[PDB]
Amino acid sequence: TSGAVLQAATGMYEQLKGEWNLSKCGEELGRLKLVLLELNFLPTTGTKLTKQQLILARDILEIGAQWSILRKDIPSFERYMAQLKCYYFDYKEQLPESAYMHQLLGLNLLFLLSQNRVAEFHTELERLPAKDIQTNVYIKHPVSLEQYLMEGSYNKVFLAKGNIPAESYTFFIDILLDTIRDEIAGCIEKAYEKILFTEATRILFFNTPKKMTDYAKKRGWVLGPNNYYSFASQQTTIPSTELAKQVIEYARQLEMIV
Amino acid sequence: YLASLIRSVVALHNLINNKIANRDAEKKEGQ
Amino acid sequence: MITSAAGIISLLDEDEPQLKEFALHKLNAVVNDFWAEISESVDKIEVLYEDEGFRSRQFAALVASKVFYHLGAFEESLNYALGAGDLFNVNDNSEYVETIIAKCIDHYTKQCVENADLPEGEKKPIDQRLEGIVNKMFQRCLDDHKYKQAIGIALETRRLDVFEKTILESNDVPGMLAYSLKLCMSLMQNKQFRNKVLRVLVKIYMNLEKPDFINVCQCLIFLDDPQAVSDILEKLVKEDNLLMAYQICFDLYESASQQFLSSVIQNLRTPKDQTLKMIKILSGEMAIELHLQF
Amino acid sequence: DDEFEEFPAHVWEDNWDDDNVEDDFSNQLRAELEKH
Amino acid sequence: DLYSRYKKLQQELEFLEVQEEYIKDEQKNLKK
Amino acid sequence: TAAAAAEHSQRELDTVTLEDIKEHVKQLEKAVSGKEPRFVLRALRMLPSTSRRLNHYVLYKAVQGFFTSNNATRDFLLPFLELPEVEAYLQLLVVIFMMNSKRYKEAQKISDDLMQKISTQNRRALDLVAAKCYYYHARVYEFLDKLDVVRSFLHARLRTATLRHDADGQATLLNLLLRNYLHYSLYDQAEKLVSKSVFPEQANNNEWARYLYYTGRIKAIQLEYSEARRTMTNALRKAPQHTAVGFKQTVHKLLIVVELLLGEIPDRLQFRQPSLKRSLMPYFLLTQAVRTGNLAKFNQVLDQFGEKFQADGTYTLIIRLRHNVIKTGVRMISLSYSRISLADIAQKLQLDSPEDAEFIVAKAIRDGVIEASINHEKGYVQSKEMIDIYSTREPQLAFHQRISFCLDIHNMSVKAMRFPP
Amino acid sequence: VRRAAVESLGFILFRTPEQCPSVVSLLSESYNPHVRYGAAMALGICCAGTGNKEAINLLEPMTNDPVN
Amino acid sequence: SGLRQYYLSKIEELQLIVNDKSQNLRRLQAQRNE
Repeated sequence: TSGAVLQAATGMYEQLKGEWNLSKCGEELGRLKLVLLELNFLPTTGTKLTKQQLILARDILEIGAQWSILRKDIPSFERYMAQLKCYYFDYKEQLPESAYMHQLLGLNLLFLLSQNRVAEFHTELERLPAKDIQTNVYIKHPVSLEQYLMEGSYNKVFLAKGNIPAESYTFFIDILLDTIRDEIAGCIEKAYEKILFTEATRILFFNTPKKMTDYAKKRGWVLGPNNYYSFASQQTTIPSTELAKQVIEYARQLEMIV
Repeated sequence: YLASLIRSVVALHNLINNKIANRDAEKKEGQ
Repeated sequence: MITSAAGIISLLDEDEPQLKEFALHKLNAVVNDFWAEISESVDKIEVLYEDEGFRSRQFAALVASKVFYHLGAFEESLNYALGAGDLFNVNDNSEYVETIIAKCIDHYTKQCVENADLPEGEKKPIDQRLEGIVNKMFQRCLDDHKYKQAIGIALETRRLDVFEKTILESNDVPGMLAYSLKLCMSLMQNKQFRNKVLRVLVKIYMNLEKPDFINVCQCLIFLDDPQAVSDILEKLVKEDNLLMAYQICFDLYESASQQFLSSVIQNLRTPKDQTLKMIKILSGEMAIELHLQF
Repeated sequence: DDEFEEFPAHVWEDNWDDDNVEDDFSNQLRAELEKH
Repeated sequence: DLYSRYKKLQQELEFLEVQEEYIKDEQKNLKK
Repeated sequence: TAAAAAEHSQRELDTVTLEDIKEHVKQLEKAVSGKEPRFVLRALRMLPSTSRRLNHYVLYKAVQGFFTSNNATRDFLLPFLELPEVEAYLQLLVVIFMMNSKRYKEAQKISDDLMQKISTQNRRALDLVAAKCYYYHARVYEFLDKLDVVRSFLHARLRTATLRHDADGQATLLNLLLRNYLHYSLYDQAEKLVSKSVFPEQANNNEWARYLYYTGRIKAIQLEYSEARRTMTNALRKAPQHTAVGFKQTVHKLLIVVELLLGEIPDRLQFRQPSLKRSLMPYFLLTQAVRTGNLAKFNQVLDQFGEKFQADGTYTLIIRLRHNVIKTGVRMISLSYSRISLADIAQKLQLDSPEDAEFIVAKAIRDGVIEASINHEKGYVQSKEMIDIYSTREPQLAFHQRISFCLDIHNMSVKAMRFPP
Repeated sequence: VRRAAVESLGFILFRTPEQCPSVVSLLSESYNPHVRYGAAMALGICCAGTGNKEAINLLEPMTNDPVN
Repeated sequence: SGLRQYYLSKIEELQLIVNDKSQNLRRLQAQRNE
């Protein structure tokens, strides 16, 4: 029973590898998920499988993540990455080292950058080994990108597009571009009284000038393109009721018998 | 604020005296 | 170990009602530790419960009740524990089970006390599964050879049928009756409920193999039922038992008021020497004469 | 009282500005007067 | 036993809280 | 006989310690019998002194003579040594002694016995000694270096101690579980737990110290630097004065890092302190390098003292440092200027171009670390027009916070006032 | 009316004699002589034919009062 | 026995409430006597 199912799972895994190493992937991955559910994803402290087929389960989950990113399907990427993080971090001792791991860890870090979840990004970094952040390239590149972004060298983070350790770090750079433009827009929001169109185009990297209205058609801080755009100028009364509330509270605390 | 601070300090002194008195009474009862 | 349930919670989001249930099973297995993470994702379990389910409608209820219990919202935990149905498994030494049992008992007692005073028909319905949990607790206490204090739970819940059943189908019926009468006279306040409990007590007394006529007359004095005490005396004198009636009438004079005594005397009026001297006892001629002589 | 053993364990009121490293004020002022 | 003790404690709580209410009111009148 | 005289003096001290134990047990018995479900805190205040003064012969004689009530659990102590509360306290002392002896195997076995006994005996006045027992259980499993089953066990115990509306046990269990999470760097788990849990508003000041430290660490790694800074300053204020040197050192290290991240400069009194100079010297070098604003000295300090940075754990923070090092430069510039131009800012910060300086300063405005304005028509960063802050509601708000605090203290004191008959 | 209220209190609490002294210890130490008398009489009604100890302890100092 | 645990939990809760309540009442009576 168990061994035969394991052999069948291995066979269908190798069939998937031969297939791609799109749709056919999709349904093959679904079938693999069902088969592994007849098996167990996580031994969860008391089954103690120690399976080369558990290593294989991790592998098929990885190929699922790659297929998801190839499809540009963020929710599927999130699901696969959550489960892959579980596999990577939980059973470190029993499982052997996965050489094809740091690429995906850095991919998830870059995705976190793109989604602008800096807190989760830094928690993931803290989970990661300290040495790897410097020794490796796959993790170091997202780390360097976040370092540039949080230092404020937007030109540097843009220039760092080229150095992609692997092709997988693609379209996450584009979501990161969108996030970078949003952050620049936030800087223009909280600062830069009275900004102009040409300098805004130069700084907040828009598309072709004929599309320069972008982010004014969507973010639209009631810009009012008064030639200069005026930044729409975006940015004395006694709160007697609140103050009376506070003073009555003082009187209450003074007059209560306790 | 000054008034309330003074009042709180006085109340703390009163409770210090009460704790000391309770300590003395229980020690005397035990002995 | 596992160190993170995020993958298990993520399994739920899928559209496969075969993956979802395994996710729920692992999630329940690990809710002992990862309620913190699962709480933010509870809403997904909420919607999953709110559908056909395919064993999701069963297990998601228990999972959500467990996570809400861990979180602290017992009011919302109770609803989902009830919705679980047969998966609660009252019979197990689990702290979650014990706490939800306590909360359900408190909720039932509150509901019964609240709705009892309302009209006969104007009663807000109870949940049948909640009633079933309460009755399962009643039956477990009975099976534990712990007959006592099941009477107390019944008294708090204001349901008599269980009170009667547990106080009858139990050992030391005299002792349990004495305990019940002590409770009924001393602690409980609601007069209508006290009268109902005393009616049950007198019914049990009379249906006993050897009726305790003195306690019956005490309860009847409390109930203010001169017709019933008169009928009891009539039966007691028709059957050859005179010392019972003598002491019954003495206690009736010593406890009941003048109006009650007059009413019972009138009922008796409605050998004859026995009846005449019963009337004399109830009027109290001999009681006062004996006290003066003493 | 309680001890947090669970965590393993110039008379002067010196100031941060004292640690700066720069030329002597005499040299600085000499250069200033020299160039002005 | 346990039910009787529970009812005793409930009644003691109610009695003590009503007593405290009375003491609060009496203290107010004494201040006046 | 010098050895015999030393032994005689030691046994005299031992008899004094037995008398102290007798007094503590009497206090426990007064607690259980009389009202005031307290005085176990008095019994336990001297617990560190008792643990320090415990001895092998003392505990051996104590186990031989005591536990006379019933039960033969004395066989769980005598081979290792060659009532409702007294057993718990004496057994806590015994497990502490096995800790001091480093015999972690029997320490953990007997501790598990303690946990079974506490679960069996559901008592409230006992719950304080229960919390101390939980603390020492976490310590023994830490020394054993497992701290794995610790998570689940303390977590269920926390569930019990919060279902029962306790404060001391709640705080102790929450702190222990937070430390368990940090030990394995489960910062997301700790953050979720802290967000979904309420720390008891009336818990021991030391539990406040620990909880504030852990929450500040979570916030710092989560990129809430102001929150972490204020939380850990409160922790430092709460921590004891003439003790807890290790806790103080850890808090000082990470608070120095967090303030440098905020862009401020830590006080030099910290580093000058007698108890902290040697430990904080690497951070003194780090602060010097950042204040000087020199990446070369910063990097050489980091390379020289990486080891201590592994031991403490700050690397993510120590690179977020570099970030807030350029931030520190811009914050000083905005602190000592009112209308400086972008070219001047760039030159002073040694930045590459006024464009880069403009980006840096605009983002600093966003983060609110300099709290100014900017104007690139003429290429100069203006500062907010400082307003006379006394004809506004800020003094009212500050005095309101302080007045409410004083009123609350008076109410707490007049409530705690007790009359024992 | 104050005195009548205290007497009524005793009449209510006569069934639990140990309970009343807790109520009436404070009333007995009242600056209002009518309320003090009501406290005494309430203790009497409550602990009539009971011979309680705290009730007598409260009554004795009241037996030594300056008011008539 | 489960109902016994229920009863003990309720008993402990009410006992603690009554203990602190009597503490507070004693203090209030002392202030009133003052």
